[PDB]
Amino acid sequence: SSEFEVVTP
Amino acid sequence: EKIAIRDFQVGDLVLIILDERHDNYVLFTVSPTLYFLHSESLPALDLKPRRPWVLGKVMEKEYCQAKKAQNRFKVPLGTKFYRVKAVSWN
Ligand SMILES: [Mg+2]
Repeated sequence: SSEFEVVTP
Repeated sequence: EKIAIRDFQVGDLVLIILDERHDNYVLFTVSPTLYFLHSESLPALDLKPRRPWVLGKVMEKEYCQAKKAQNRFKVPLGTKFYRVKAVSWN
């Protein structure tokens, strides 16, 4: 969803 | 039968536990970071969306950031957490 996005550590 | 407890890597035997505060399954960990079990993994581990814990093998992990206040993980806005896919030990 638009709940959460993938992000780089 | 030995389990990783932080810095989870692909291949780690892990302990997957029900977390009712976040109403999801998470990896048992001593780190404060949240490692949510990826929902795709539930049937592979025979968990429905009540079993208290299961052993799994980590197979994939994903670093995420909540972008709205109410979310399926019950974590505050902006929180950063992992999503992990795991299969059955044996
Ligand atoms: Mg564990």
